[PDB]
Amino acid sequence: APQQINDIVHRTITPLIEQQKIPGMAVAVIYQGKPYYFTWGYADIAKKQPVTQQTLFELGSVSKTFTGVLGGDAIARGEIKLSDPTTKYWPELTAKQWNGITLLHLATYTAGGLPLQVPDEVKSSSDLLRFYQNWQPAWAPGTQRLYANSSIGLFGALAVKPSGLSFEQAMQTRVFQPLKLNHTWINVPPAEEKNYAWGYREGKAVHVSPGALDAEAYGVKSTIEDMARWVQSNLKPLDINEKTLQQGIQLAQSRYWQTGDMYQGLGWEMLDWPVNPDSIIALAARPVKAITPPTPAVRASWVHKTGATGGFGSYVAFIPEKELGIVMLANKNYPNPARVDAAWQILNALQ
Repeated sequence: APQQINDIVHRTITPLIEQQKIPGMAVAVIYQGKPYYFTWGYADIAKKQPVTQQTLFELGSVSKTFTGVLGGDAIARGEIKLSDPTTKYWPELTAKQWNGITLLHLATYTAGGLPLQVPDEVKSSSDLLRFYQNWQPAWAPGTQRLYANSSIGLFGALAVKPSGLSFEQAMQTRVFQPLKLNHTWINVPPAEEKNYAWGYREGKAVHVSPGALDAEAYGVKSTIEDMARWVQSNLKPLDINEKTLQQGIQLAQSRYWQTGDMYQGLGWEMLDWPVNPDSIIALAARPVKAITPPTPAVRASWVHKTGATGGFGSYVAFIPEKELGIVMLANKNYPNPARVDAAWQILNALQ
């Protein structure tokens, strides 16, 4: 890499790894559109396997960016509309609280307090229906944001219904394959296990457990190379040949709601750039202001998403107007502020 990139990345990341006791980490910097890769430490401590550019990490909630884009693609295809009632795609959802809750609300965590987690006890399709039928909103739709797997997770599941495909099949065919993300998986195949890092939680090697709506909310695994390509694709959607996918990416970066300095997209979250680094809790309820109509993707944005599983911590941030971005994948779930601080140090130095 150019020495400037080499130096700021190493001088930022090495101390981070030391301070947070991160076993293994991969970083990609996208600079003037080109990717530069860095790796440290161990994918598997016990087996002494190093992190490489082919190592798979659990993205955790960074998966929601894929879900948002897949949903965007389904909108572009005319298969769904964000203004559609949820009940249009799940008629069995007959309980009265669902009147007025749209796909937009599900996608953007504004349905009225859907909970962060789908309970472990919810497994079958019948269990899932029961759960949503019994849920009692605390708030009217479109008034408060509460970040929630059960919200965007349901959005993802419903968004693919008209397609006839499973969520996984839709994601593969419509998102992963066209973008050549050939080492990105909802379910890691046996052939790829050699490259699947272990996560570390309290010193124990762990992988994400199966759960309802896992694929949709937190279940993607990917390499640093594929994630760099994901950032490139989101930085420059116009280079994407597939029309509805190009559109879907644009829709996911539209600004639907504002809370403080942040704007909610589909999966992605955005702030105006330049962004006060200080501007970038188990449950955090915030009133939202509707952006009527949503602002199309603003190039002068800090666009980002954090993600965690029990054993992994991921972060992606990019600035379209600067053709600049970063992916940080680690096999420990370390504090979000440390992720953002490191990303900002690096991108600020390069912009």
